[PDB]
Amino acid sequence: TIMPKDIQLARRIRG
Amino acid sequence: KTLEFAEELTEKGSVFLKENDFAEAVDCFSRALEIRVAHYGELDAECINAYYRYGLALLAKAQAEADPLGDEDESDLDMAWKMLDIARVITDKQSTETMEKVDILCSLAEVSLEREDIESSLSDYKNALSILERLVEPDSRRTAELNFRICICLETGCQPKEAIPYCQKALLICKARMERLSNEIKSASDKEVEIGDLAGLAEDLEKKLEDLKQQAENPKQVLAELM
Repeated sequence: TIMPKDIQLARRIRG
Repeated sequence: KTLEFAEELTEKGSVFLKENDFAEAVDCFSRALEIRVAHYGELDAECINAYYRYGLALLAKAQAEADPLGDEDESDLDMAWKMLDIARVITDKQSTETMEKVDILCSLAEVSLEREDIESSLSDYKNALSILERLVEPDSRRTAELNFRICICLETGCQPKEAIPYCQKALLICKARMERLSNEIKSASDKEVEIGDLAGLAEDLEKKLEDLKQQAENPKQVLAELM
């Protein structure tokens, strides 16, 4: 499993 | 049966997908794909998009019909894998690699994550990143994002030592893009807003990097090297 904060950070990095 | 009717099915499938009508979206994209394959052939370049849309809809469906606490879901995941992997294999016969291939590979990585297959997702992301490093600028945000996704796949797969350089690369990309925008300012408002955005992202990445270095120091992680 991947932490939801890490999913959100990936999307924010992408923008 | 006609290509125009497949086009109508594709537009309606897109609408259904946006409206979270996943079952009807998958039905539309299934039919559009079948028409396109009957016209152009099962492994023809003209079908890539239709395979991709179908795979994406299937992934969406499998995600929405799963309950984390505990089959249509596993069958839809397996079919999403199949359709995206056909899109990939067809793409592989083209001379130039494009962003559509990057995206197909990222969609395959996400399927693999839902199947709890970290190795496959790792290979998919690494492939996508190596294409991206040819398509876009070295400080592209998409390149930073793929570095980060690789490092978190490696972390969740008990390889924090290996995740470290990917996280470091993502962080350095964010800071390089900051410095480049800063020099360009030397729309100005838009660039300065992005500089602040990237500074926040860099700090989050630096925290992740601290946690990764700590995890790599765990006795079981580090003993082999110490020995």
